[PDB]
Amino acid sequence: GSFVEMVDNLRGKSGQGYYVEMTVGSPPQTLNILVDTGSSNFAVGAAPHPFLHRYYQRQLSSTYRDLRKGVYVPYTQGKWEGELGTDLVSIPHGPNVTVRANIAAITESDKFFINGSNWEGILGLAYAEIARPDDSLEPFFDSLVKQTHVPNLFSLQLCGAGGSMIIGGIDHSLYTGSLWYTPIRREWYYEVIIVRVEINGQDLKMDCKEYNYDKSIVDSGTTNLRLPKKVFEAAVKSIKAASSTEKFPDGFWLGEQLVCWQAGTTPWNIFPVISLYLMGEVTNQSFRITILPQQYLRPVEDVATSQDDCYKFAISQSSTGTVMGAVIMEGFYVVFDRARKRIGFAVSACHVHDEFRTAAVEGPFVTLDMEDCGY
Ligand SMILES: C[C@]1(c2cccc(-c3cccnc3)c2)NC(N)=C(c2ccccc2)N1
Repeated sequence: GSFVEMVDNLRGKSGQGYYVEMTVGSPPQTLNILVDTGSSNFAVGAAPHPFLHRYYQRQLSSTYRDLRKGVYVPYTQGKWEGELGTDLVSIPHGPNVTVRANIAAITESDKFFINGSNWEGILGLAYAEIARPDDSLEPFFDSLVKQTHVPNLFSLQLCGAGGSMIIGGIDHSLYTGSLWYTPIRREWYYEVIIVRVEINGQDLKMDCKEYNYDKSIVDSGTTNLRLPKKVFEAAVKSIKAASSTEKFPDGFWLGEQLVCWQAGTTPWNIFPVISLYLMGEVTNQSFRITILPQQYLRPVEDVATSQDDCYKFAISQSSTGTVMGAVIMEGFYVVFDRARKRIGFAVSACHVHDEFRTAAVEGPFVTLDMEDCGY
């Protein structure tokens, strides 16, 4: 099971995340699992629920071992309660291996499972520092590297309208041009540093620590580009100014309401490009990733609205720092090089573009009067 067989192993409908097929237990029970770089638990629905098509049945697995420890994970609004154990885990369209890993068997949940997402669990790919109940609960990826010869690296190619998760290597057929690396600041979330933000090449002209208040992360489990209050307001002001030929409700800018245009007439040209400059591997060198409106204006698939093309503004205000979500990752080949504590970005085969503009990864960029951009 090489990278060739790993290509196109991801699915997922707009705004509901990307999932990979996995097996838990012996005989293997097949489930769809959300690929999440923003969390560190492997947590699977293990009891019936209105939104679950299937769930993990521990009584049917002869390899299951109960850890006699509970886990309670509350979020902003949603939450899940579970029971810890271990069992045999495999990724049928990933590395040709089966490992023993920690599993949080979800017995109760509230606003966690999404109606029609098609996933029954979450694969948290981030570090042990943020694992629940504590850092002593070894994440799946750490177990995989420990128990197999798989190199300490994975890559994500998320595509808009599926994609690929490549474990253990870089698949050179999934990207064009250069791979540019940003250092992983701290191993907890995939924490990175944004050194500059431009909107249609116009610098937001803020102290770069503002872009990373209190952290900046690469999160496949978050849909939007989430921005700290001060940065979000200036980005919205710039986007509204550039798109002034059309006026949208306040609701649109709050990411709550749809903006629709008759099929094939979306005025892409009126919306600006967002450039996120990421800290390079060498002092005061950086590179940028360019985000087109085809990424930040997320299409909302609905048969009832299908005579038009409708979208949600996929940029939102955050109080927990910058979040480079799925809309940001889409179109790029993102390398999570845990072995070298770095994240690589390159233009992917499924990048967004039109006749005038294209998603890009460019560098190097030099700054001479640069402070440290982190908090
Ligand atoms: C656990 C979950 C999560 C749990 C359940 C569903 C999702 C989800 C929802 C919509 C699309 N994709 C994934 C995410 N995964 C991630 N990354 C977050 C998170 C959100 C904001 C900041 C930091 C972390 N929440």
